[PDB]
Amino acid sequence: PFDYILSGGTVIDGTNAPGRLADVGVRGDRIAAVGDLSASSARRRIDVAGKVVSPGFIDSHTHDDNYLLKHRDMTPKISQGVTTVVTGNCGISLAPLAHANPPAPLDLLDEGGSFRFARFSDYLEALRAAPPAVNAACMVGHSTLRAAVMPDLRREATADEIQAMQALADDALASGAIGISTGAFYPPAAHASTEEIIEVCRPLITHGGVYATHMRDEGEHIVQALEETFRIGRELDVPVVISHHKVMGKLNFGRSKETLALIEAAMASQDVSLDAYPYVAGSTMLKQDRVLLAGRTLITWCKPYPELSGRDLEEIAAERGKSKYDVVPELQPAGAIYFMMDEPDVQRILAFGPTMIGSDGLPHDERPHPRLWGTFPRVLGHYSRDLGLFPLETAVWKMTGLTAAKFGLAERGQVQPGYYADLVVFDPATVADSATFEHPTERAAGIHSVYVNGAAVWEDQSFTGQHAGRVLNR
Ligand SMILES: [Zn+2]
Ligand SMILES: [Zn+2]
Ligand SMILES: [Zn+2]
Ligand SMILES: [Zn+2]
Ligand SMILES: [Zn+2]
Ligand SMILES: [Zn+2]
Ligand SMILES: [Zn+2]
Ligand SMILES: [Zn+2]
Ligand SMILES: [Zn+2]
Ligand SMILES: [Zn+2]
Ligand SMILES: [Zn+2]
Repeated sequence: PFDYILSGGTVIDGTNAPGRLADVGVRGDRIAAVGDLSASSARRRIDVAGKVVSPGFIDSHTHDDNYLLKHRDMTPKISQGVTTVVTGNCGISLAPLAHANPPAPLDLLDEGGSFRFARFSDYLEALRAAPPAVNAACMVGHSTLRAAVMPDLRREATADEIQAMQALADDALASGAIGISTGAFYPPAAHASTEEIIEVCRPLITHGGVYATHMRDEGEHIVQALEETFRIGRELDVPVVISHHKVMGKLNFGRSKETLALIEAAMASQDVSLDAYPYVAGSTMLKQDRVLLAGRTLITWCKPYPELSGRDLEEIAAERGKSKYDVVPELQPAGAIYFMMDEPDVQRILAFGPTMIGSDGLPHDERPHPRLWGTFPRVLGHYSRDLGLFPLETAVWKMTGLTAAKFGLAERGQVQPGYYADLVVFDPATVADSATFEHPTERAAGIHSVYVNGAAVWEDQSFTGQHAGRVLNR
């Protein structure tokens, strides 16, 4: 007999096909059958009439590396329907690195002495011993490797350092990491050459993972940054994933037409993927960057002046008698939200066929960007239902089947017999993001229940206590 059947709802199976009325039966951690299951014995037959049963949402872009250890409930994500998170993005991974003062933006994962894992395998073992509520597909970050190997980061790596980093990256992949990410836009890796990146990532073709990247520039020189990314993909001969695609800065508004055309052309000759979050503001370390600081900038957290969390940088700067750009150093380390994107570009990028959905939530932030709590329902409700940017089955595919395919997560992302029972039951008419910039932690509406490996993790708007997540391998 099945453990339970979710009966009477509409199944949107993750393959980009219109929903159809069908029951979903689960036995243990697997979807046992899909269709009219009235004749199948089940210990429970749960009525979900009026709801949609879809695969669990896969968060293609997270910084949940440490949150998975400190807050196993993973409420910001499971409350949105997320069942799997991809970690270690933008060259930022929690492991391998033993340092009590890692360089920004690595501090985005730190809760104080969190960087204690000398080997990537030790990190994966900690997750397996005390599993989080969601599955974790983990990448190792090139900036973390630089911090672990290089005494001085303000220069290109020597052959010896490249070899040491490559050795760590190879060990991580062998241990279960699903790829390697970079973020040369940031200080720890700004001096890294394309050659250094390519050689450190050679283990990918051997162990079979993806190369994920926060491109070197996402504004005026985004074309050069895209070309560097495509070149790396060709030299390594592995799939590349472009993180949080956007065009930033007033002088670049509208250029998503140009960037998407370049990505589409590249996809015709090499393996390219991309993800994006559904908002017009980004968030990361507070940084002296003329473009990031050009628009409205809010502080998410601040070490030297904790009381500044939630404040407007323009006001802080004015009252300190300095420009926004000049006041930054005295406030570091800190985090911020930057309003430097345009709605038309965000919509174009989201609608572009291949674009997968990633929240880019920064879970440790005192006053976070709302994407942490509202990304997936914002795509299903606001964009699909209310704006008609894409039909619901395509919105679902963009956070399930497409993502599982690009990251190589076998037997996940689709409501198919034999696949893992990572599922979401949501109300299509009411699903919606509730989090706003003013109240960034409000729980999404319309998310009835969430299952991970067959176990309910979210029910009655609360974590069930089921730590059902698993460390995944590509
Ligand atoms: Zn915490
Ligand atoms: Zn190896
Ligand atoms: Zn080389
Ligand atoms: Zn990034
Ligand atoms: Zn090839
Ligand atoms: Zn401006
Ligand atoms: Zn004031
Ligand atoms: Zn000056
Ligand atoms: Zn990110
Ligand atoms: Zn709306
Ligand atoms: Zn538990």
